Amino acid sequence: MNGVYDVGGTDGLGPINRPADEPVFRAEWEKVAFAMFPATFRRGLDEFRFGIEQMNPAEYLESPYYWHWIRTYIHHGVRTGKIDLEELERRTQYYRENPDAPLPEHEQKPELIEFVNQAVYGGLPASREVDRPPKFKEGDVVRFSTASPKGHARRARYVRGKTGTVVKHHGAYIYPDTAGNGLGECPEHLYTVRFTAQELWGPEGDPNSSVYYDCWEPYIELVDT
Amino acid sequence: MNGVYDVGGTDGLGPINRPADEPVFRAEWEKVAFAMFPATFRRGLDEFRFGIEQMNPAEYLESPYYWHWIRTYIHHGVRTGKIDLEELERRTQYYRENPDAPLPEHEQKPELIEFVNQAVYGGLPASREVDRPPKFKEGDVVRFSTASPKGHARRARYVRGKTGTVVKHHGAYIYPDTAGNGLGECPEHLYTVRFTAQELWGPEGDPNSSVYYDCWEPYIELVDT
Amino acid sequence: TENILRKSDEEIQKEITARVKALESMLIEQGILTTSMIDRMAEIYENEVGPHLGAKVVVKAWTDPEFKKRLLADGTEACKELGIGGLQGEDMMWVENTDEVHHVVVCTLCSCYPWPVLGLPPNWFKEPQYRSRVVREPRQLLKEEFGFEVPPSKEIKVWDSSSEMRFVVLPQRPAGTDGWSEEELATLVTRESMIGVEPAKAV
Amino acid sequence: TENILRKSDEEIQKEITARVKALESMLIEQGILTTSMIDRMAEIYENEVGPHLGAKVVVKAWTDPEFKKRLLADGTEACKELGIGGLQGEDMMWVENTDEVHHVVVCTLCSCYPWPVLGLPPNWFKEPQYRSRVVREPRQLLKEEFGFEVPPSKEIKVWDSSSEMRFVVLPQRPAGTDGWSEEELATLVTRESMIGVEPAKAV
Ligand SMILES: [Co+2]
Ligand SMILES: [Co+2]
Repeated sequence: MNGVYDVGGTDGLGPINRPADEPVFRAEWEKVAFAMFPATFRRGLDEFRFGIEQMNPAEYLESPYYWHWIRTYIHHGVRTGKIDLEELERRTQYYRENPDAPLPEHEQKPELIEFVNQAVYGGLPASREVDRPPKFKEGDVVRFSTASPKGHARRARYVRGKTGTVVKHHGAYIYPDTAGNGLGECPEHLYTVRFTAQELWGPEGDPNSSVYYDCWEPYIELVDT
Repeated sequence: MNGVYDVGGTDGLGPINRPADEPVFRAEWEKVAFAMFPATFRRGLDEFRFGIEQMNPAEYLESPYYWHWIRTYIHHGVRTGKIDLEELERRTQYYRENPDAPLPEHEQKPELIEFVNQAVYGGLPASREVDRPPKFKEGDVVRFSTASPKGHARRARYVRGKTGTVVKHHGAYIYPDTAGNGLGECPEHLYTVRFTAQELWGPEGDPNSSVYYDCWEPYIELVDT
Repeated sequence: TENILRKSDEEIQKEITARVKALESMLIEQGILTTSMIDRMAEIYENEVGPHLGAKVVVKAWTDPEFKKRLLADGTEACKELGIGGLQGEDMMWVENTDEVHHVVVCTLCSCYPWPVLGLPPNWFKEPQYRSRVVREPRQLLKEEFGFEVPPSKEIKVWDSSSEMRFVVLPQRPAGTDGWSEEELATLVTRESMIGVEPAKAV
Repeated sequence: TENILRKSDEEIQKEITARVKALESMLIEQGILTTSMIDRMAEIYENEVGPHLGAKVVVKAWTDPEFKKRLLADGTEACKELGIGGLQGEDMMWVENTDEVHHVVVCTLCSCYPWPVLGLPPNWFKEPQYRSRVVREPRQLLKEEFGFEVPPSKEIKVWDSSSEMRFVVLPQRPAGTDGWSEEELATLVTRESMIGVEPAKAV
């Protein structure tokens, strides 16, 4: 989708706000939002992204980062009917008014801990084996598609229709244009492509700079080997 | 500039909010903001646009429209030093606390009324005569530049690098890439160009639709006459 | 749309009002704004200039084929024949709805609108929802927001005013109005029919 | 940046806290969240996984040329030789700062970061200011925000992680550190030096 979230090359967002140091978690609520990433895929990572991309943009641009995770979880909850939105509003107000009230009693679950340690140190690899060989190879000159899907994809507006040089083939991976739209993994070959600053921005680009952007095979077509 | 204000083709901004009827001015403050357009060019219209484009985007996307005009006026005021920003903050708080307090005593000015009636019914034409003839003509097939100036321009991201057909030559007009950046009128020939939906959006575009977008001569280069 | 970071409308209105009165008090002391100049501007676009003016142009082109041809050749000159013109309509190009072609108008970069024939634009026209979607999903936008089904064979032309040229839609004359008076036909021309988001009124 | 529509930070924090506790209470009743699962996750990236891990990889590649070659051939496999890997670093490609080339890393679409070597990213990395500007004005961004002058002849390569492949910068070894111990050299490797927004510490 052509969301404002796709901010690469956007002008006028202002200076960077960088404190000299900060903690990993700035508030206890951020730990709760974080723990919801692993609780989500236990919908995959791609669908998790798509729900952030459909946020209110003004909300997206200025909220604390982990609020994006709360939004994407509620987005999928109400859609799959697993989160009743009206109960959630009542609970919000309840905790607005009684912020120190306890959480609901629950059993701790050992398997959720083993899952956590497993995902963290073992990983959740997105690489997949496919039946077709790669179409492209190092040094091929390719053109990034000007398509503009309405659902989830990884086609930053600032590379669409630009021409780059294939730099590395990585194997095949989960394809976002199907995965993040609930249409399955449909694995595709993955490539790093190099775009000069001047191809990307015109004369306004730095004369000695390039951007490397990962492209899935359907994203690119041959111009020259 | 690549501002979020350039919203053509952006996804996910939500349904249109349209009341069945509304007044021209929803609050007395909107009349004051409006009257500031004619008080501004008495900096031109192009510079007036550029200052809105540099707003905070989250503020831009959700504020009442005429707040954009207040912002662009303050932007130019502080830059030209004509608005002391600290006095303005003090006055804001003063009127926060005493909202019914009078305005400063002033003389009414007859010439400001004659200026107003003149601009409204006589217009403020942007057409200019230039020395060079037009480069392009109806039916020429042209390609919109992929340049991306950091200052003001009229290069909506969704047409950059697209190919269209010149539809009408209008004569020459004030050129925004100089005017809105304080670099003068530097008049340029103006053309309406036609882009198919499919050239603009790919397969996601309506199969029977086209977009007409006005291009100044430096924006386009020949592909085919 | 819900934004948990956003103040209440009332709080936003109260803050804007104070900031505007403050700026106004400074411009007045500079001598570039006066209360009388403000009231004159407000008066003009509240009572004088408005879409009733564009309706006159439409009914004339409907009932006068030579005028219609001049309207479509050069919109500024033809509207001038009716003493209609000026600010933000110095360059006007009118475009004709047919059985084969439907026109809709937008300013994706800001809010450009033909003030001398339409007056100031409604707020939905200047806001990002309409501006962002109409160049990309014109057919559905017209169905969903305006109840206007444009058959998929009919071509939708979207005019984005990126220059001072202003685009105005000449809507098709409704069926069942043969020989009606100019004042009668005017009751059918809406602001929306000249933006292209609706047809002229039926019956 | 100033936004007159925006609530106070305190009001934003209070509203988020209530919405989060509310959602949490519902997920707990569904059985998919527990307080112990939350604390384990927080514990891991507060104390276990962090940029100290990436510093070990850097000092090994600095002091072991065969390892460096494997690091640059396949980052996941080489970091595994040090028992370092896992979530959000399943595919790691490390890239080498030279006298001719400087590397900087970004996720313009969201916030992708190599968690197993760096931990969770600082907030400026996940925010729109850095993400929007670094692919377009890398040289000035580095000067203005980080005090880092990269000479205009040196090429700046910006790596945008649009896939699950994660890019990690191998910073140049500082001059004046010949024969230093691995623990000594580690004090020079910063989180910022492996993002590419700063060099490793001097002296
Ligand atoms: Co406009
Ligand atoms: Co990311």
